[PDB]
Amino acid sequence: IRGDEVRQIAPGQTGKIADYNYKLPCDFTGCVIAWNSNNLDSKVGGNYN
Amino acid sequence: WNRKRISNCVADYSVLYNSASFSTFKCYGVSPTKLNDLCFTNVYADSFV
Repeated sequence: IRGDEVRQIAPGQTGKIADYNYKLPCDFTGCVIAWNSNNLDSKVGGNYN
Repeated sequence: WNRKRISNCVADYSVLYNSASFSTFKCYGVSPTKLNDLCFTNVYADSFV
């Protein structure tokens, strides 16, 4: 996903990602590894994938 | 900081994810998910940079 929306990946969150794309439960046991990949997942002209 | 009174509104959906991508959206006393379901008494918008 983009930058500022990484906060949305957690229980009780809401927004674009946590409402239309990918929702988590409260009774969730597990965890969330998030790390920047601009050097790979971004190219000049912007990735339209 | 500028305080704006808000009244006589159909206050629209939770994050206001129209064009502006909001970095931090952390809510005290109200869960963000329920933010649509309620009717607020005395809303005040405190804006600054």
